Amino acid sequence: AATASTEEELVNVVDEKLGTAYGEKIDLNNTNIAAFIQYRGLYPTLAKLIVKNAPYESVEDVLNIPGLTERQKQILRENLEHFTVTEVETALVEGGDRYNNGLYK
Amino acid sequence: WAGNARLINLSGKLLGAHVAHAGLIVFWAGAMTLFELAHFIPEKPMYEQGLILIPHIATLGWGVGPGGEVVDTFPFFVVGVVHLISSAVLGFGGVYHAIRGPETLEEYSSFFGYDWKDKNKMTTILGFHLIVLGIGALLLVAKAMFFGGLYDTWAPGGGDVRVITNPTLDPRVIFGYLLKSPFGGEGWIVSVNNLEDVVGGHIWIGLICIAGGIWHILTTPFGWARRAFIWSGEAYLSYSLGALSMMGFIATCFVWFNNTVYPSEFYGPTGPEASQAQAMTFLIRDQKLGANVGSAQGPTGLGKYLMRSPTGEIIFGGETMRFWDFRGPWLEPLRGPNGLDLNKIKNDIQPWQERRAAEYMTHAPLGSLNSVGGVATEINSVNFVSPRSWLATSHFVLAFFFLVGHLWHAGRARAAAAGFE
Amino acid sequence: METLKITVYIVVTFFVLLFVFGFLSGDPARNPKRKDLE
Amino acid sequence: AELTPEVLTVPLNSEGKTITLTEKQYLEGKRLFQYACASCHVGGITKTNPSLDLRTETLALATPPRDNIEGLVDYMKNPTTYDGEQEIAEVHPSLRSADIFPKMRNLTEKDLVAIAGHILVEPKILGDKWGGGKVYY
Amino acid sequence: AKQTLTYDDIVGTGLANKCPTLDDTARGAYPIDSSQTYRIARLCLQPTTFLVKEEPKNKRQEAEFVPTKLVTRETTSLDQIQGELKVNSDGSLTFVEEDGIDFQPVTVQMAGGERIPLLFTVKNLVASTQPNVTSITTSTDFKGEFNVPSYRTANFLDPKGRGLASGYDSAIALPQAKEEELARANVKRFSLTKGQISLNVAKVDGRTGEIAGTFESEQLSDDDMGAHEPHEVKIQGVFYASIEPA
Amino acid sequence: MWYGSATTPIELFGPTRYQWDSSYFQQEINRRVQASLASGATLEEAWSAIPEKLAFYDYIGNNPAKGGLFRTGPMNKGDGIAQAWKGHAVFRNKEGEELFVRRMPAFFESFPVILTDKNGVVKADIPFRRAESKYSFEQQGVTVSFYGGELNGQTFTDPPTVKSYARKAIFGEIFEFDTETLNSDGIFRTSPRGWFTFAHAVFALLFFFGHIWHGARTLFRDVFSG
Amino acid sequence: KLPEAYAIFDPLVDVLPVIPVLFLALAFVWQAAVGFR
Amino acid sequence: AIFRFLLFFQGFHNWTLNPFHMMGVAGVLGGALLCAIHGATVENTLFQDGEGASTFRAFNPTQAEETYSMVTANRFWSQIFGIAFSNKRWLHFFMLFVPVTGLWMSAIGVVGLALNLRSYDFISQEIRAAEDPEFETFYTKNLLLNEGIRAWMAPQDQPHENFVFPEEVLPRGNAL
Ligand code: CLA
Ligand code: CLA
Ligand code: CLA
Ligand code: CLA
Ligand code: CLA
Ligand code: CLA
Ligand code: CLA
Ligand code: CLA
Ligand SMILES: CC1=C(/C=C/C(C)=C/C=C/C(C)=C/C=C/C=C(C)/C=C/C=C(C)/C=C/C2=C(C)CCCC2(C)C)C(C)(C)CCC1
Repeated sequence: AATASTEEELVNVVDEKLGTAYGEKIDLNNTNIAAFIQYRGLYPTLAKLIVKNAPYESVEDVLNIPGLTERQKQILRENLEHFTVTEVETALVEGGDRYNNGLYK
Repeated sequence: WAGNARLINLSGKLLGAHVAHAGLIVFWAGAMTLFELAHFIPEKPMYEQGLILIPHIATLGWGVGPGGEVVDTFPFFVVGVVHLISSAVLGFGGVYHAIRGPETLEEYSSFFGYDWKDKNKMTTILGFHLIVLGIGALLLVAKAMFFGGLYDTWAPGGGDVRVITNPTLDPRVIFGYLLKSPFGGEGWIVSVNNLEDVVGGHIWIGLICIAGGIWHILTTPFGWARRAFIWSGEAYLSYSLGALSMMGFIATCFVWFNNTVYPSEFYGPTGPEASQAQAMTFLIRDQKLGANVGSAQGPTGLGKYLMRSPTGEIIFGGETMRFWDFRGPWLEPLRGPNGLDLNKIKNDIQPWQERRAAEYMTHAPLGSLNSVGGVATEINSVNFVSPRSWLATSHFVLAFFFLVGHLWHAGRARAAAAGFE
Repeated sequence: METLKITVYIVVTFFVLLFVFGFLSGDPARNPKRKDLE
Repeated sequence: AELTPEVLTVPLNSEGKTITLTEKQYLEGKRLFQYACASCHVGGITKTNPSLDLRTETLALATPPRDNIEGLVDYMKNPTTYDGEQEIAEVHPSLRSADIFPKMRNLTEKDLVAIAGHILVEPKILGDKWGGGKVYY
Repeated sequence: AKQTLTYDDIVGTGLANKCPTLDDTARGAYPIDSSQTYRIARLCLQPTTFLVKEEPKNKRQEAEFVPTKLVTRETTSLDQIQGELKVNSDGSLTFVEEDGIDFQPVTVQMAGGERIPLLFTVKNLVASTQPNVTSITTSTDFKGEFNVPSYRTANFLDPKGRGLASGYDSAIALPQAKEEELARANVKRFSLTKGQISLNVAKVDGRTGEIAGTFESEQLSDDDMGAHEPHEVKIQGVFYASIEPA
Repeated sequence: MWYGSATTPIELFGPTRYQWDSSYFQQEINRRVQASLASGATLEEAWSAIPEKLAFYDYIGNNPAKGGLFRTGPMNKGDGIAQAWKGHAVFRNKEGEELFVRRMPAFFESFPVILTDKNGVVKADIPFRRAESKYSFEQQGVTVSFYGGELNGQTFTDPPTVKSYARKAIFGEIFEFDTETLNSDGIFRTSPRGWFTFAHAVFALLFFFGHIWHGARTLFRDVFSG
Repeated sequence: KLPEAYAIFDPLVDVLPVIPVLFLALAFVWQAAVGFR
Repeated sequence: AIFRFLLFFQGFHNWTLNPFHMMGVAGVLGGALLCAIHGATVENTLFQDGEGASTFRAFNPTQAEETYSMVTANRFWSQIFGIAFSNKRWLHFFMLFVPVTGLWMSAIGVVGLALNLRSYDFISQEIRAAEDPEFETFYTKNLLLNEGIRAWMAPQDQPHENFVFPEEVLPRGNAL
């Protein structure tokens, strides 16, 4: 015997509902590092930094990270097009967002 | 076809047999050492092929440099040959003594070698063989202190052969190992950390053997000893039989959990080594991905990498939490008061450590009859089975059956004394 | 609880001395039905 | 349905020239892979670093490119992080790190080539499986 | 400094959990050299007791705090941190941490046997001291806030396997059943919360060992992402703190 | 009983497992739509045409499914009391392609909701590991639209709602049950056919001993006495 | 293979170590020739 | 091909929970328990001195009494185990009852599964299993393994339906 205000709030999975801004591009504030491997030379070092300087308000703001190299910027641009941003999701983040995600093997 | 039981009383033939099977034991020592240096390839993990004695020979630090396979090939050929010929030297003996003629009626002989039911002579024969172990034991001591060292896996750098000085000869320490809980990491004999304990622990045996060999030589058993034990020939087997069983177990378990004695470098990594090795391997991996190891929170709330032990220290989390008792040369330098130092971890971690983790973690003692390496589910393209699993496995088996033997022959000594014969 | 640990050990060893001293026993020793050798 | 030339007609360099291997070689590839790899690279999947495989597609996205032989050969001699900014010779097998990976000490140029060949022919045979272990996972 | 108490010694009776001591010398002395420079910190954290305040006879309650029995033994304690100490424009001291240790102790409440597991938090901490730098031990103060996540993570799979990021989405065993009441459990919810903690220094000393005092924090229990509402908690104990920059 | 004969009709004992594995119903049902549809009716109209009892025979809960021990085992303490419609749930995609859902084999106690294309392609699924998910329902946006018997001739969008049906789809036709009248637990039960069979086969098997015991005991009088 | 100059004998050395087992074998043949008692 | 049978059963039927297979499991293990005690008791209670040489390879027709004692066995058991119906004719028949009685059940149990009629569930538990997530028993832990058996093993094991199951979809514990 219930109502919609209660039910709807609960009838919500935080991860399920992100399935819209997510799946078409890489989310810049939360996704584990291993999502960076699907692009040319983006993994090792940039991945480390993009993850550590989060969160960002606009995909382009990556460019501002400090200590960067000239080329580094150059490559971000070409890929910038594959990124996206969305509000930080409490879940995905407070549990080693980088490696918690099943090491598929 | 109890053939070997018809021989019971004609000691003239047993000598022929005991010295015949005593010839096989040595034969195997050569046939295997030579078979090994045969298949054996230099610079490939001793244990990734399938060897067992050589590893023993390098244990005694007979031929090796800092944890380096072998610089000198030869040392093994000596062993392979010697024992293979000692097998003929005795094959001759066993055969002869078995076929040319019985014993006990040679007057000057019966004075040097007597028979059963004679406590004073059995005792005397016993002590004898005790004077021999007293020696062999002490020889091991010689080979570590004034001879071409022994292989210390501990401090520092690589622990090549090193000669010992003033072994732990404290009276207390030695038997303390005997008086300690055989549980959780602490097994009396297995707890042996420092190689120096091991040397000194041998000195005392010999003195104890010898001081005993002679003891029974001169003395016949007291009353209490006479009314507890029987004296049939079959019954002495029951004593000796069950003794060996315990030990089979002893060594087996001794095999799985290494003491410097069984340097994991030849034998391979310890069941726990692998797990603990897998934890450490990944701290680094993510540490390189800039992951903060102290604040990690695994789906359980226990932190993926670091948690505590009931007595409150830090230990790699994950099922490998049950092996925090594990200690080796690679994982130790990160050890300190209160457990693992979160500051040596992320700051002072040398590379050669990741290597060992990866190698061990990679060659998990896990294997099958098809020599398939790794989890029961892997593909047959990787061959391996940690020597330890081989020694532990086969040897367990014998320690068991053998016990079945303690029951069968000791229960039959109750049938001699009055039961069924 | 330390009081408990102690109590136990007494009990345990108690019944050990009864096993041990029950065998070494000069009195009962190894007495069978078919033959007594004393 | 037999092993064919096309099957072994693998890319040799970045531009567009190719070499067609032989029967003899192919087999030495396995034998070698199993010798100093499989243990860590079973069925073409990293055990130490599961998020990085040896599938063909993932190799092309490396830095420098690795969908061909010359690239792999370079890697086996000297290692390169997926991006090419770190020297991982003190961590990964390399003819330059023989002193630490004794299994490497014996190896020769001919063997690298073959090992490389094994890694590029496999996927045409196994398909998805060699990747993340399908049959295997 | 160096009198080595080996890990060999400690593994015996559990000392790790008890923070280091500061017995006689009571010299709250530590300079204004701060005004002169900066300082970092390494802090140990240990408790003496936990308190669950649960009681539901609504409208007739002032203070309902019951003591507690530790089911998770010698775990609590463990908190080995790093933190920076800053001076604000008004002469007070503020704290900011780096590693962020946290723990998971469970306690059995006498009254119902009802076991309660709390995630002991100190993560994201922020600290404060009253007025000035002229005194330290005399008048001891340090107070700030926590951030408290959830005992369980998105990956946690329950008895029928069904959570956030993994796990079924329903009660499989009963296909044609009513989804309403079960909703609660078939969907997991992640909670992040209020943290409150305070400090009191009872012994400051020398020039190397700097603080030690009375602990006191208040957090929330585990809710299991969608089960019974959390029972409130209050924790008290002792602590250790060292400092030195130049 | 189990296979069905002229003496084992339908409205008397229910359906057969052979009609479920055979998509025997789905077939007739289909032909009633391509036939009427081609005659100038709208999809909505055609479905609303096919008699419902026919669609009921299609719900999987009517195939002897599960139930070694389920005391009263009437079908109704399973689904509940059925009162519903011959609703066909049409799952289309964002481009309009008509998606087809895979059915649950009477062999499994639980099945993984999956949506296929008309060619056998995989379009939607309900991920277990949402992290590296690629075929989610939200990422591809599905939609359920009901052109069925009176009870439901409309359309739906929400991913939570849409999903529910996918699973209830897996059971074939979709129905609504008066669960509350018997406090149904929501677990499947078995028809009189399964019950009549399980009984009569065991008994028969059991009478084999009876045939062999009394037989031999008949021909060995003297042996019996010893 | 590291036997150097003896190279020649891998063979015999290889089938060598089994013999301890074949000892068990004769034992039964010994018995067969002696009618089993 | 038989082991695969076993497993198949465990996943879709949880045959181990069936009570019938349990009884079957009772007789088979009881058949072997009898086979040991009977065979060992005999052999060990054999008549003393029946052979001077003292080995035991003889008998004859007139050896009416046979080579061993029921009176001693009796007391042996009675004082060790506590029970011992001593009446040879019963001992042997009971040895027919245990094994055979068992397999009949087991066979019954299977006529049941033939009709996907199983003992694969505990309504009582399932119910409280869904309304509450902090409650788990071995009953449950097992039902989890099964689904794992079913998901991974049915697409290769049953080629005709042609199951296509996308990586994500498969049930899977963290890290493995
Ligand atoms: C300390 C060593 C030891 C010694 C010296 C003896 C000595 C004796 N035993 Mg005892 N025994 C022992 C250990 C020992 N046993 C153990 C550990 C057990 C428990 C298994 C037994 C169980 C036992 C039994 C059950 C019996 C004896 C009997 C006897 C007497 C036997 C004469 C005979 O007929 O042999 C004949 C022996 C054989 C035909 C050997 C069979 C060996 C197996 C089948 C070989 C397995 C090898 C396999 C093929 C290898 C595969 C390859 C591998 C690489 C994988 C003799 C006094 C007999 C007796 O009456 O005692 C007075 C008797 O019945 N023993
Ligand atoms: C562990 C090994 C073993 C050993 C050492 C023995 C030993 C013995 N057995 Mg037993 N036996 C065994 C296993 C063993 N058996 C098993 C497993 C069974 C069950 C199949 C039996 C069944 C059995 C029976 C049934 C009988 C014996 C008997 C005997 C005794 C025979 C003495 C003799 O002169 O024979 C005659 C000797 C020969 C035919 C010669 C064999 C020659 C060997 C193979 C030569 C090897 C070459 C040599 C090393 C070359 C050296 C050259 C130099 C330059 C180096 C002897 C003590 C007999 C007995 O009554 O004893 C009291 C008897 O009847 N045994
Ligand atoms: C006098 C005391 C005595 C001693 C010292 C031994 C010693 C030994 N016995 Mg023996 N035994 C004795 C009395 C003794 N026994 C008696 C009274 C009996 C009853 C008859 C037995 C019955 C017996 C049996 C049934 C068996 C043994 C076995 C063994 C050997 C076991 C392995 C070992 O411990 O190796 C440790 C090794 C050593 C101590 C090395 C000794 C070699 C050195 C280098 C001396 C070489 C000297 C040589 C003679 C020089 C002369 C040269 C010439 C040109 C002039 C060991 C050599 C077992 C065996 O395997 O047989 C060989 C066995 O099965 N013994
Ligand atoms: C387990 C360890 C072991 C043990 C405890 C023994 C123990 C023994 N060995 Mg054995 N042995 C072993 C291993 C072992 N051996 C091995 C491995 C081998 C092979 C290398 C041998 C080879 C061996 C040989 C070759 C001999 C022994 C002998 C002996 C006995 C010597 C005692 C003595 O005082 O001799 C001192 C020697 C004497 C008193 C010799 C007297 C000479 C006789 C009486 C001459 C008869 C000739 C006469 C002229 C004939 C007239 C006939 C007419 C028709 C014309 C002793 C029982 C000896 C033995 O049994 O003979 C007595 C012996 O000859 N052993
Ligand atoms: C007194 C007991 C004793 C013990 C505990 C050890 C222990 C050890 N030895 Mg030593 N050894 C001993 C006696 C002992 N040895 C003697 C007498 C000798 C001379 C024969 C040697 C010669 C020796 C060598 C040559 C070597 C070793 C090595 C080793 C290590 C081997 C790893 C292993 O597998 O061990 C196996 C351990 C056991 C089977 C333990 C048995 C436990 C006790 C003693 C059994 C008690 C029961 C017994 C029935 C008591 C009868 C008493 C009576 C009153 C009833 C290990 C630390 C190796 C090493 O590398 O070390 C430097 C090595 O190369 N040992
Ligand atoms: C080869 C092994 C060995 C064997 C078989 C025997 C056998 C015997 N000894 Mg001897 N003994 C030995 C070695 C051996 N001893 C040594 C090396 C010494 C020197 C310390 C002695 C000193 C000795 C004395 C002083 C006496 C005996 C006595 C006896 C008899 C005792 C009766 C009995 O068992 O009562 C029951 C037995 C017990 C209550 C003891 C159970 C002990 C367990 C199984 C072993 C514990 C071993 C130890 C912890 C392991 C070492 C570990 C290492 C790492 C340090 C018996 C015939 C007595 C005798 O003959 O009287 C005249 C006697 O008074 N022995
Ligand atoms: C190589 C050295 C070594 C050896 C020889 C052993 C040996 C043994 N281990 Mg230990 N272990 C070791 C290392 C070793 N371990 C290490 C390094 C670890 C670290 C993880 C462990 C961890 C471990 C665990 C976790 C356990 C064992 C157990 C056992 C025993 C199993 C057999 C049994 O059931 O006995 C039954 C007992 C006997 C045969 C008694 C022999 C003593 C005398 C002769 C009889 C006394 C009689 C009287 C009735 C009993 C009093 C006993 C007393 C405890 C009350 C066996 C004695 C098991 C056990 O039962 O614990 C003791 C067990 O659960 N071990
Ligand atoms: C031909 C036989 C037969 C058959 C096929 C049915 C069939 C049915 N009955 Mg009817 N019933 C029968 C005889 C039969 N009944 C008889 C004789 C009576 C007494 C008058 C009843 C009384 C009855 C009632 C009161 C009800 C039914 C109901 C039902 C339906 C129940 C569905 C169900 O879940 O059953 C469940 C089946 C079981 C629980 C059987 C489990 C198997 C047994 C108990 C195992 C025994 C163990 C083993 C033998 C012992 C160990 C052996 C030893 C040697 C080791 C079903 C259509 C219900 C209904 O009408 O639905 C609305 C209902 O309420 N029946
Ligand atoms: C069964 C039986 C028995 C037994 C037997 C025995 C115990 C035997 C033994 C035997 C033996 C114990 C033997 C040994 C042998 C040896 C040999 C035969 C050797 C050889 C060698 C050689 C030839 C050499 C080598 C080499 C070298 C050194 C160097 C390099 C090269 C080469 C490789 C050439 C009896 C009689 C009791 C009775 C009946 C039955």
